[PDB]
Amino acid sequence: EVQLVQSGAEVKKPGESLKISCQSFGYIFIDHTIHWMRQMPGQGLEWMGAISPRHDITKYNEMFRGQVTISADKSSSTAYLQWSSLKASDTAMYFCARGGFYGSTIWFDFWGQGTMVTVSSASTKGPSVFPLAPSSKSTSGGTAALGCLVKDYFPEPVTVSWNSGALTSGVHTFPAVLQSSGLYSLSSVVTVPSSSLGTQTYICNVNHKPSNTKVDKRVEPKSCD
Amino acid sequence: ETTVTQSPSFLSASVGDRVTITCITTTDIDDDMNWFQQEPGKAPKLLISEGNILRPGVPSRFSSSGYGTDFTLTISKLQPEDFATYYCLQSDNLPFTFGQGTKLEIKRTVAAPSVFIFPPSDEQLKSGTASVVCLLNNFYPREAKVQWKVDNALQSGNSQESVTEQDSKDSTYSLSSTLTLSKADYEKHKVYACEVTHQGLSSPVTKSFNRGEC
Ligand SMILES: [Ca+2]
Ligand SMILES: [Ca+2]
Repeated sequence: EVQLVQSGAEVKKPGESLKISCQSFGYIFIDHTIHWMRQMPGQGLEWMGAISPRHDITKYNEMFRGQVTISADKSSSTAYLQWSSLKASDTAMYFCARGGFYGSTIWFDFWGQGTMVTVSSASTKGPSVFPLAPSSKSTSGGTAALGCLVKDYFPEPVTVSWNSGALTSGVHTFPAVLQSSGLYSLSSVVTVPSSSLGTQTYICNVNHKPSNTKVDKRVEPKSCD
Repeated sequence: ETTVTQSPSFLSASVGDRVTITCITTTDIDDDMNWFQQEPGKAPKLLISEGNILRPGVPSRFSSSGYGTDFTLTISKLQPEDFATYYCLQSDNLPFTFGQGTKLEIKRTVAAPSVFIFPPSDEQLKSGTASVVCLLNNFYPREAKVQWKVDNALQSGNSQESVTEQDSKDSTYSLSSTLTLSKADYEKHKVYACEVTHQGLSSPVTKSFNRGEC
């Protein structure tokens, strides 16, 4: 069975070089072409170029020529995509996809799983976790709202669970926002009953693997003058 | 390059509806038009090759049309699995160019947001930064405006927003807005308020608090 297996996620500082790979399983390498697609965060797909291993022919979209190099090792059926100096704007997901030769009829019937590339000034940093306490101005009707502010971390991702997985209904963990620092920041919230607040304990479990930071934070209510 | 203009950028429909996306090339591309579906966190999956060839396994409800410049995908009997993003791709000449995509949202009835404001925690204040947070919970449709106000002064450039994906169960959205100040500016001012406007509210709702009050 045909698989295109890509290399793992990358975090780099601007100006470093990077080479990501795509290994082809279950078909004869020289019989097809490998293509590279960029997909920047929250946007569409872009075709960067392609390599035909049978001929060593390499073709580029002109918007990428001279910023990246597509290559191949025939003996491992691997295609490469390479930058010599990264910019932060190269932050994106990169897919390889299989295609044909000039005049084929089927394109990108197979895709690798993608390689996320993050390019940034920032250095690895664990989050500070702050309570979003329930109160009276977080009391809808019989519905209260509480949560955790996971602030100032790098890179992505962090996970958040409530009551070591015991609490899952009403939970919203939002997309991180990148700060001018930055250093991402996100919040996880849950809606619970006003009455129970009271008698029930709420702790958020925050895991930032890149910095080997785990934190548990209790969210106790608050009293107003 | 052959430019491919896909439309609609976004689209709402109900399970069982019958939607159609269209892509227009700026150069002729005969029948060299392809269609992909992309679920989030996954790679694109091919649905239709050059000349409207349904790929082996693509369900009967998917279909394709066009020749020259104007091309259409058409999904009858929209099932739940089919809510995602769709892209078209011309394979007629280099560089390959994609449509900018179509995003498929479940249509449901209007729901007003539940709004909650959160003053900066005391732990955070002991480090010199204040983060005020405003939660808009479970609303539809997606459009919603947050206006932070500080002692009635409307704020700008002060905040960051983020929105969840559509909930699998209720098909609402939820929004978080964060107003970030230095601890110093925070203490300059008394009343901190979050003003939400949204089609499901006859008029804007405000949640407020007084610094110190709690
Ligand atoms: Ca053709
Ligand atoms: Ca052709």
